[PDB]
Amino acid sequence: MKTPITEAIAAADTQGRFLSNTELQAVDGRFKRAVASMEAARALTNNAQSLIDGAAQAVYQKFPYTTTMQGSQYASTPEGKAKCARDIGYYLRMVTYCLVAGGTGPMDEYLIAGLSEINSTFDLSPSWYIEALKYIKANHGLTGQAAVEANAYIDYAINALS
Amino acid sequence: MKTPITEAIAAADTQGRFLSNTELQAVDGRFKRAVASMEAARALTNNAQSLIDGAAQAVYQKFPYTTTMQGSQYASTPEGKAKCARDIGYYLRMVTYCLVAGGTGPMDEYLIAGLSEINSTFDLSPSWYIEALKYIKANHGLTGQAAVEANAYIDYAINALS
Amino acid sequence: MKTPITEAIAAADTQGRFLSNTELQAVDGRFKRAVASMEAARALTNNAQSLIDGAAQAVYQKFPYTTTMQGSQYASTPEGKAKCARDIGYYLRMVTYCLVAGGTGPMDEYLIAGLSEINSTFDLSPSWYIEALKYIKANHGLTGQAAVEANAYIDYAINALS
Amino acid sequence: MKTPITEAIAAADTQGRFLSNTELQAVDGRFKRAVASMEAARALTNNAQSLIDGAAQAVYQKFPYTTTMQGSQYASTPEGKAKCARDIGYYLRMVTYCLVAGGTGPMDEYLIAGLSEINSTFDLSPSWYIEALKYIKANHGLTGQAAVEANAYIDYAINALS
Amino acid sequence: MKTPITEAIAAADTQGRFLSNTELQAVDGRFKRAVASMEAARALTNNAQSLIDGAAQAVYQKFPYTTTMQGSQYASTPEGKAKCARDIGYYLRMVTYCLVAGGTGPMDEYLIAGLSEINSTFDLSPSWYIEALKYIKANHGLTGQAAVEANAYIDYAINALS
Amino acid sequence: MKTPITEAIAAADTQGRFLSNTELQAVDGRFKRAVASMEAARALTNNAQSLIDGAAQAVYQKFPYTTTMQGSQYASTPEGKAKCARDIGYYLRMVTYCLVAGGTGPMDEYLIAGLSEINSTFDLSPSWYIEALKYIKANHGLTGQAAVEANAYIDYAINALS
Amino acid sequence: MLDAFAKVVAQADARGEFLTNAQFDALSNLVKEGNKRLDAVNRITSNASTIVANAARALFAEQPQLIQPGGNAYTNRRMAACLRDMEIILRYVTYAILAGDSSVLDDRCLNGLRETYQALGTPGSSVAVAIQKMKDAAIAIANDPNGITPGDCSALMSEIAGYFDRAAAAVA
Amino acid sequence: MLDAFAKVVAQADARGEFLTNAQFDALSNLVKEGNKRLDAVNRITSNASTIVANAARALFAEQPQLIQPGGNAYTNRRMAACLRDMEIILRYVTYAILAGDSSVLDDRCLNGLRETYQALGTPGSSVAVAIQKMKDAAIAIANDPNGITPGDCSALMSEIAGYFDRAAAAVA
Amino acid sequence: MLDAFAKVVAQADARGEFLTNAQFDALSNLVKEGNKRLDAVNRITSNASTIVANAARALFAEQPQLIQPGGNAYTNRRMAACLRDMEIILRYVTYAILAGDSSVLDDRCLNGLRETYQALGTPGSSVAVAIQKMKDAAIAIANDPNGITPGDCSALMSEIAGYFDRAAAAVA
Amino acid sequence: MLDAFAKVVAQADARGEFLTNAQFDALSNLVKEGNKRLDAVNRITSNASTIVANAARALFAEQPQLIQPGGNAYTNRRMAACLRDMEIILRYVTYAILAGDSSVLDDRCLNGLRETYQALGTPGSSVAVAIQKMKDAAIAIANDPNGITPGDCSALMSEIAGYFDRAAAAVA
Amino acid sequence: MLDAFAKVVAQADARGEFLTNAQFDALSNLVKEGNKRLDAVNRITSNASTIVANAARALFAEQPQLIQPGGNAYTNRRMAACLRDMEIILRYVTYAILAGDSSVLDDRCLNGLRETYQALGTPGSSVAVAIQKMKDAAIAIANDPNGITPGDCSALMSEIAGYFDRAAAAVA
Amino acid sequence: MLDAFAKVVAQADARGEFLTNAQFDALSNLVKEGNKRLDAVNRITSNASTIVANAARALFAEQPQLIQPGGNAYTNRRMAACLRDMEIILRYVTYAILAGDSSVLDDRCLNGLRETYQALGTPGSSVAVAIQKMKDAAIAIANDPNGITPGDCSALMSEIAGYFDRAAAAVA
Ligand SMILES: *[C@@H](C)[C@H]1/C(=C/c2[nH]c(/C=C3N=C(/C=C4\NC(=O)C(CC)=C4C)C(C)=C\3CCC(=O)O)c(CCC(=O)O)c2C)NC(=O)[C@@H]1C
Repeated sequence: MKTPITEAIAAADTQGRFLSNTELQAVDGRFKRAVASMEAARALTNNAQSLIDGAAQAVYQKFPYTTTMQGSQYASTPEGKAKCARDIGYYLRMVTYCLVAGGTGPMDEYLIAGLSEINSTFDLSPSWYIEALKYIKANHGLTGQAAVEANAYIDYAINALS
Repeated sequence: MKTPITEAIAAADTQGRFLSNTELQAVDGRFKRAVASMEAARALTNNAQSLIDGAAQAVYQKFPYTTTMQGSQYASTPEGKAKCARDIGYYLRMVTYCLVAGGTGPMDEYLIAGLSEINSTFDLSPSWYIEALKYIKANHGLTGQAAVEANAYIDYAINALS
Repeated sequence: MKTPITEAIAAADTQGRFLSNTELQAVDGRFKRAVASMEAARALTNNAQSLIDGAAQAVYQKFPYTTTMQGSQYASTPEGKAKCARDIGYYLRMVTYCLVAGGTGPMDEYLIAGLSEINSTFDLSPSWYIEALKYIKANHGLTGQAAVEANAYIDYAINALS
Repeated sequence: MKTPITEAIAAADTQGRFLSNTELQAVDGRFKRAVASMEAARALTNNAQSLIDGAAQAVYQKFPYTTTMQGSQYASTPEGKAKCARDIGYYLRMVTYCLVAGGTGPMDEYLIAGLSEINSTFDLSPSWYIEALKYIKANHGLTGQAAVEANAYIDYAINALS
Repeated sequence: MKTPITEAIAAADTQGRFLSNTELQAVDGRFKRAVASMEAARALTNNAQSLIDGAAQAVYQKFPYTTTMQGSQYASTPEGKAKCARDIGYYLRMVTYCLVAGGTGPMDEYLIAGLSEINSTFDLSPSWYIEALKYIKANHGLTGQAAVEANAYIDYAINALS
Repeated sequence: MKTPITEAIAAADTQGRFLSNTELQAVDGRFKRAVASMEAARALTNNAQSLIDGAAQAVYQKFPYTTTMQGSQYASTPEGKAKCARDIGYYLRMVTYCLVAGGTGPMDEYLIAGLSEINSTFDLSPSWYIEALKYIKANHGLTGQAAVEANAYIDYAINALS
Repeated sequence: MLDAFAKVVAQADARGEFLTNAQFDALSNLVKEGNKRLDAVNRITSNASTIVANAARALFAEQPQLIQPGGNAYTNRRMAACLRDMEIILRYVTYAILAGDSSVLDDRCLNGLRETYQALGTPGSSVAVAIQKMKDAAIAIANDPNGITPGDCSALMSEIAGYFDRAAAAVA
Repeated sequence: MLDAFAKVVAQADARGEFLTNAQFDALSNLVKEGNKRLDAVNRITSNASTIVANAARALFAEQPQLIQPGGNAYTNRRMAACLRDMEIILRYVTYAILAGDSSVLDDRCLNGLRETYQALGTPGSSVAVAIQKMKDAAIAIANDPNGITPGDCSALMSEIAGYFDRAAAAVA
Repeated sequence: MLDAFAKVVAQADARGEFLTNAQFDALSNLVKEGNKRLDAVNRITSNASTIVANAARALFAEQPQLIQPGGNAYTNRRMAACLRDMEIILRYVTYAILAGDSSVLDDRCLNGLRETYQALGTPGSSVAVAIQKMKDAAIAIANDPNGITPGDCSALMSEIAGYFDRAAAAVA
Repeated sequence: MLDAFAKVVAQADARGEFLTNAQFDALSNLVKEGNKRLDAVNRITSNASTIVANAARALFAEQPQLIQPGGNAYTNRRMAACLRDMEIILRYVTYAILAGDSSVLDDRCLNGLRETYQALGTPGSSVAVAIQKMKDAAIAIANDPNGITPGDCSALMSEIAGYFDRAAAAVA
Repeated sequence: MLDAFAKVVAQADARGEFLTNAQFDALSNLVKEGNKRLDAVNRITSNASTIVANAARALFAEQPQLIQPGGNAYTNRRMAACLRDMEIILRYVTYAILAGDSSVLDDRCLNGLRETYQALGTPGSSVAVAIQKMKDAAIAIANDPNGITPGDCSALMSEIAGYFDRAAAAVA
Repeated sequence: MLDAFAKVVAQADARGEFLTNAQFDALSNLVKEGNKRLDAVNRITSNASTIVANAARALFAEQPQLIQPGGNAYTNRRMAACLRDMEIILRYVTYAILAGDSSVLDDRCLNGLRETYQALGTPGSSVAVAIQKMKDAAIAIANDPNGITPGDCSALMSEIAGYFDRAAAAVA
């Protein structure tokens, strides 16, 4: 899983080398940034339900047809509303994992690998998820470098859907 | 040349990826550590002549035969004394470059690649250079994290000779 | 470009072999099927405008938001309506080319390669194009083996979008 | 084994693709040609003994030394006459198999692979077998496209011996 | 070209090594054997015409059909007799070259590479050339280690035709 | 293990070929040279103790610090004197093995592979061993081609240390 | 790989025999039935995406444990691998239909697949359910009486079901 | 690689156009003439070994310098390479006949061949003679009136000659 | 590849010299400005998809010949290649921003690119337009005063513009 | 490969759960202790050559059978391989220290190593002795109170010893 | 691979010993007998094609089941593989003769061959018959008293027979 | 690669000729001189390390610009490459001595080397100086009258000097 620490180790290992100061600096950078990352991860977790609930409604407001159009890919049934809330919760959970791990690895492995195939197969629109992520970014309530951390991983997900 | 910044870029590039937060943290770690690294590099540079002169004499004291034994590989002539002082100055200069660059790249490229071949071809003993480096480590006058930085690269050179 | 004839040649060539009876039979099959394929290609061409016009309206009827939602990816402006009619005409033109060539090569090279990237980049929904293709299949007016030919390539495009 | 059907499948499979119309046409060509191929295969089988017997004598007439020269590679003993009749029957049997299978695969796998090595090792002259095949072509009694089918595979064998 | 000297060099070179005693011994073996090899090469050259003339007649005696059968691959015309005498002279010349060079390289490069293809394409029987070579072996008039040398390369050619 | 015989076999085998005269000559060269090689090997063995004892003292005379300097890599203790005598005996034993085998294989496999790593790791100077080998070369008492054989392998070892 | 014709040839060659009249007749009959076989392959292939997606959706509705966090089809990478396997198995089944012989399916798809799933922890029993769902949908599509010259494809549908059942038995 | 149908499609796509009635008619006519094209390919291929060997023997009889010691086709390795080139060129010409388009011949065989022969010292003029000999023999075989339903193949023979002449011009 | 620090080291090594006080000061100043550089890279990268897509849409609106049938960005394969090139160039520009040196951009992206486009027939002048559009958008995003500690990034924006202009000059 | 943070994330994902406050606290505490971990890695790595060489010399003094002719570390090739293994094991142990998790050591170094030594005839018991010697030296170096800000690294040293013991148990 | 000299060296190195006078004498005697060994290799190799072909013809005459349709040497591909194996085994036996040691034969030819034949269905017992036939012919050729300086090669012929018997035992 | 014998054979084959008595005599004379050639190769090779190192030390003493910072042999990587080139050139010269023909040296070492040095910026004139120094030392060693059966090696030394001069001319 890609984190600053596993990337540092993997670099040394690919070169058949002991860790050098070059790599220890990278890990120190991660340890220092973790103060902001952990603040963001705790806040997003503490407010996860309101963020998920608000984000789903932002999608339905942007794309009203998702609430009315017939088909199991839409949120026009209780089952589809529950799938959508589940998925949005998955995205938010992955953001918190990236913050905890200090890199994109969790989202890369558990969500982005295969993402295009799943959205095409099940007829899920990437724009729906982009709107949910934009809502989370706008409304997470963070400031300072905690906001910078959260937004980096939210924008990473938006880029992956674009 | 290996620095924390070029390693971060090379990782992203090998993966065909834009830089992510994973890599920006590594560079921030380098920028923060550079305060100590630059203090060490300036001090070693300011005192370079006394360190080189003292280090050469430490070698001659540890290995007195290098001052008397006949042969161009030894420091028993003016020319050989000058070669040895030159080489010790090369090592110290490379340490300062590693400190400036934040990693081992300068020493790797300009000194360590081919080192074993040169020492074998010209009959130069690695132990001579190890003793010079030990003297520099003992006597550079640094404290705190500046000392940690200098000693990391001095010990890296000693490991390369071992 | 993939046709039954170029595939037969490419098979012989990969094996370093002259064409054998094995390959000449494949080409005869293509020449015989071309009677039905050419009937389909001529009919789809002769009725191309009404098929394109009807197919675009089928999309707008299935997905009414595409006529009203703000954004250049939608058909809510004259420019967007023209892009959509253009694209549907591209699909139909590619179907006729596959029929003329006796295989999927034209659609593979000119439309399917890069399709997923384009639809994701420009936020175009695959379902829109699937609906247009379903309309063409339902309403091309062909019967017999000409219909079988047309529908094979229309369904190939639908599969590529799924 | 190479037939039009296994070649069509192998093409799709090498490309990681479902079969397309491109490949189904090739198989239809094989199914249509099979009418002529099966007529040829049945006729050659029904008259196999007279064709083999006549072909062996054609060889002995073209190359009289094969009936008199001392050596186990020649047909100057009962055992050698039986080997030669056996071999000619093998060739004719392989022709019928190619006709049944719709391609060269049976002859390729059971006879042509290793053919040059066997003829060199056992001192068997390719010209002997060419003459037998020419006799079969001249005297199989087929007309129309059945003759075209038989002669394609007979001439394929002659080419393999040349 | 394969000789004991070029093989010794090629071995050292493949290993990135200077020549060692291991290789110099191989060359000394070649220089010592060259006494016998050169005796054989001179004798075969001095008697080349009678050996070629006698060898061609040995072939015609073993295979009388080659003197009477119609076809340009046979020696039943003046042109075909001249081709056959030419070819037998080629074989004998190659034997002398192998003796001069101390190895099979000349025959490998100028005659054996492509041999099977030529004999099959032009309908030339390997047995014809084997008989010519057997005649040369039986009648070259050499004794002792000169005979051993000549026969090694003659038998090498026979093996290549078998 | 590299000898003239295993190199001849390995050449044939890499080419998928039976041994040819090209290779048998190389082995004859080895068998003839073995007369001188075995004379050298027996003489070096018979006088091994005096050669080892004299060679160690030659090293101590050339490099007096090895008898006095503190450290387990030096011969300034009984244990270090015994290690040095052991090592010199290893070199001489390997020379005799090369002579017996007719090539460098024994020394390559048992001593030279890993040599640079061992001397660097344990801080053993290549010059020490070069001096021992020079003493053996000067004082083995051989003449003629036996001396040429011994000196070839002694000089091979010196080159490996240079 | 063998097709139905190569299979008969291979059996005859091992006996050193020309074909009998009955064997010729059997292969001529396969040719005479060939249009139906082409229709079945065309129809199944032309609906491959919905056959796969509908069967997958139904599997996960009946077996929600597969998609719960920790389940074998949870995460998009595992979901994509599962859908891919369904497409692969359907693809090789259609190859067997075209060939009239299971060898391509056995050799290039089914052999070793049970052991693959065991090493990964993938529930082969659940794969067999997905295969059976694809079978039922593919046969309903191939044997749809609308839009085709009327005739009896029952023998062919039994053959098709056999290939699907063979794949399901190989993974379960 | 293009065949005659793909060539028309490619030209139309670059213009963004559906085909015209005249273009449809021209491609339908190629299909209607297809049996003759298959016969020509079958006949030439079925006689490939003698087309090559007869042309080679005639070349060396007319140009004995090629086979004298030191000549470009002297030694069995060079003779075999020369025969191989003749087979290769004939093979790619037959591919062009089947395709009704020279692209496969141009792209996979003729492009760069002149420069290859110049680097090797092979006389391209002599290769062109061999190609012309194969052309004459191949056309006589393909257009033999015996043993085939009578009809006019003159247009096709002109097309075939064009492919051979194209190859000869590319090496000379 | 060099970063700004390695560049100074490399120049000093070629002279055999320790660094001067002025050189140390210049590198210390780069470190002190490092937060701004990280912000610029983060901001541009975090908006990469819209920077590319908006610039592409604008290029094709101004230069409709590129997307007309026969144009260099017509067909989805060519459109995808064009978008990919835009992403690649933006990616290497951001690497140069992080490094404070253009070497990675020159060595791994720009060197030979003009010749590539000439061999393909791609209009390098039009690529330069796309690059300039990405430049303007990237600088507006990187230098947005909202949501960041106020300070002067003008020197850094001039450096960023230089990298984009370097890429545009290399293709035009 | 996992680090200590990825390990917690992976466990949470398999449950589909956000982290708890206690889990956040535990990871924050690892970060707060991070300087000590960096010191330990720096100190061990900076002394790697002597840790290896001293441990090797001591092993061969206690176990002279390994270096007698016929012994597993006799000949320079086998001695070099033995020293290399010691360096490799130390290297992967230091990776585990940096990561705060043994996965890299288990996956890239220890898994299958026992079987490797059994196939070669290398005495794994003797390798374990060498590992234990490196452990004692590495901990004495990492935990040296001189030249470092005073504080308690006892928990970290216990973790470090655990990684060495894990490697020794895997080979013995 | 070892030859007879390297074998003695390897045994001595494992003991850390110089050679004894008896060991030197034994190797000197091998050298003194070397001409006979070269003659045997030359004679066998120079007749390799007939040794193989005669042994093969005799095997198939005694064991006609191998060449009947369905038998392991039926079809030209299997016949060619069988002849190739005979040539390979003879080749490696001659290498062992030149080396005076079986290691090359054991390592590069015989090890694993029994299992290969079992996986294929090849009757190893029949291979052993072919090997024994080659043995008898090769020894009769190598030990032919005509055309060679008279002397006693009986020890060498026993050694040669041993290598053939070793190969036959390894496959049977 | 050719040796002196293969060169004569190749010239004769291009003429289709058996060798003349004079050509046989010339090759017999090369064999009769062979011991001297073996001595020269043995002597040069046995002193290769000092030939290279002494020539290198002398070059750098005469041309200190090569080792000053910025010079082509400054840094250990460039010094090692320079020493390697000297060893390579000496190695291929010794191969030419053994072969009695320069083809191996020309084909595997000298062809293209001038262009290599020009692309790198390596001063070929300085390489030629190093080669000339190795020449003088190698000839003095090969032609040392001590410790060898007395005789005249002057022709051979002229041949050896020619190979060195050929290498020097190829780089300068
Ligand atoms: C021009 C770019 C605009 C601008 C920049 C600006 N930024 C800061 C201060 C900070 N920026 C960061 C950002 C990061 N640190 C990291 O480690 C990473 C990678 C994960 C990033 C993205 C940080 C931590 C700071 C310090 C804390 C803070 O938020 O202030 C400044 C202040 C001066 C300085 O250099 O620190 C400035 C000026 N401000 C503008 O107005 C420009 C539009």
